[PDB]
Amino acid sequence: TLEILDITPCSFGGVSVITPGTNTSNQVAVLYQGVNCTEVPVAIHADQ
Amino acid sequence: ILPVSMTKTSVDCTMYICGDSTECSNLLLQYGSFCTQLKRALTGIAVE
Repeated sequence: TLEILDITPCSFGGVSVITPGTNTSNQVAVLYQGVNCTEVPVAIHADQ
Repeated sequence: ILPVSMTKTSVDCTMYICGDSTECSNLLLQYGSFCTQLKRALTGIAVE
């Protein structure tokens, strides 16, 4: 059926993780490079 | 006039050579840590 659909990529292989040292603590903070905070669920397909 | 720094560049080896192909990634990890070495080398340049 003739239907134009947009293809938003859902494969973001670049993730930077901030850790204070496993010895110090387990808590970690994640940084995504050059992405909005709304497209993060779509980019990494957090549903799956 | 004296240059002081370059432009930091980071590359995802899996995404660069194996685009949107999981089967390609299945063959890339067979090659070994060749991709990791290139990524680590650019990290030293970036932090420098």
